[PDB]
Amino acid sequence: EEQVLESGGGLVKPGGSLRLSCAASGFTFSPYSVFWVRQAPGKGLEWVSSINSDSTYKYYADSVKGRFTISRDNAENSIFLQMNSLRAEDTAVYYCARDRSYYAFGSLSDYYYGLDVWGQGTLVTVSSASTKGPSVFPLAPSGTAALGCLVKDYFPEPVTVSWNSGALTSGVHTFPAVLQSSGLYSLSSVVTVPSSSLGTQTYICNVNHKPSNTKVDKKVEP
Amino acid sequence: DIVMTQSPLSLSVTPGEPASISCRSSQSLLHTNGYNYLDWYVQKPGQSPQLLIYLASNRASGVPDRFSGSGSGTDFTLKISRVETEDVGVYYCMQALQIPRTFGQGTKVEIKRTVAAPSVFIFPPSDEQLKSGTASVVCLLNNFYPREAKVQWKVDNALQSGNSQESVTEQDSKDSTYSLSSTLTLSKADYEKHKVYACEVTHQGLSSPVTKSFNRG
Repeated sequence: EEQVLESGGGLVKPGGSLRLSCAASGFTFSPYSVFWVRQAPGKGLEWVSSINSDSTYKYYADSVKGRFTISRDNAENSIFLQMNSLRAEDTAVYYCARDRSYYAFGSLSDYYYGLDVWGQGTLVTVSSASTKGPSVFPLAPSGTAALGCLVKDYFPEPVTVSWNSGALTSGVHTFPAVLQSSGLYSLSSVVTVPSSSLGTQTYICNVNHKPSNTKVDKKVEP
Repeated sequence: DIVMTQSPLSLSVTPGEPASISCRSSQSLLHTNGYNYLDWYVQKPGQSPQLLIYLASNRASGVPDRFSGSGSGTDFTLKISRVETEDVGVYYCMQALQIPRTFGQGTKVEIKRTVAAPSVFIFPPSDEQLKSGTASVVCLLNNFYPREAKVQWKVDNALQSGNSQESVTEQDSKDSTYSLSSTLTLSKADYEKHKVYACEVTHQGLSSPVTKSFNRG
């Protein structure tokens, strides 16, 4: 068993609904209980829900009881989490994890192994604020030169930044986004390069903001 | 429910040295079958969380042998015998005795290295940004250790307050350094009124603060 992938996450208003999916790759979910675990902004892990192999035992954290419903489908090799009546504090990265233990027919296994395959996570943002794509500004180089792109005024997270279509990775630092007073995010991505390359090398930052379907490339030159 | 507590909440360890993290539960995790239902997980920057230890003392397959776990009842320990630079991350214990599953707060592991002063760069706002009506001035501190740093903005030698924000990278898994951005935000109107912009950096690795500056606006 090697990977899972969570999807379905995005921006929703409080009171709204979302359906998350977790799909298995390289193994079948069917023998196993599957757990959802979330991580609120800059905080630790909290368990959300679990479902056993035959769907007879579904468990929920008190904070989501009656609002979330977990389910699974063998044909799709997938687990689903239907989230209704969403609350601001449901904002989090949601992870799906396979427990490799055998559970008999409910919370405690005599044949325990644990949560050995987790996904990369899907971000759910619950907010009344509107989607907004970023503006992208160059940070022009003034030995070694530093240059970058300022990715300003977007909502919600996340954006992805690459350089020269992924050809440039060494020396890249993409900073964590910071929420400004306006309630919009901003970050910079920087890279250091040879000063002697500036006349003959092109540097383009590739910015992608999936939530607003914006994709921007920006040339950074002296 | 069962509450899990970890100690310490942060560690700083030199590569090659051992590290220990303690986990305490609010009730015993020892089941009548003889096993203790305590797992350890690690979450590294931008990666899937990884199972390290299950049933208190068993190393999961694929986990390096530097990791071990011990303890029983309400007191457990994760030990790393010889830390490596890639061990940066946040380590969590989790009990698996009862629903709800519950996790400790997380313990952040930092790699200690020799002091490294930042390389400092300053960036004026682009002509392009000035059309938006706002001006951002960016000061970059690159590849330094330790994380603690003071960045002071001056505009025509007047100290700035309340109009800057900082962002710091996670510690690099190979060189054990940090990088930091400080962004000074002002109206285009205010930017164009003043001439000299400077960021002064103070850091353990700098015998005296370094200032980077530019003229325009």
